[PDB]
Amino acid sequence: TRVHSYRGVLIITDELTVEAGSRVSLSGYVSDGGTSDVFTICRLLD
Amino acid sequence: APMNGKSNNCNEIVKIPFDSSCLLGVKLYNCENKRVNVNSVEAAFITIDTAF
Repeated sequence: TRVHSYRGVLIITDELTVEAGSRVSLSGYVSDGGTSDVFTICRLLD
Repeated sequence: APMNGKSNNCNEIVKIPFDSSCLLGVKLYNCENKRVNVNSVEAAFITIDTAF
């Protein structure tokens, strides 16, 4: 009788996954003119 | 407040009760005929004649 044993290595298996997300943000409004240069009263003529 | 210049007839007289506290509402119409936002303008001055 021997009963003699052996020894191995520590083998482990795992599944890893990292995830993320996305969101789009928008801000708009109906045009009521716009930032202009030389905002002055005018007198058009044809 | 048309920016292009407005029947001419005779302009009406705005009547504020003496005392009390009125809030003058000026609406900026862009110079075709459209409301415009209060943009560009960084200073606005009321200059009631020879008063203040």
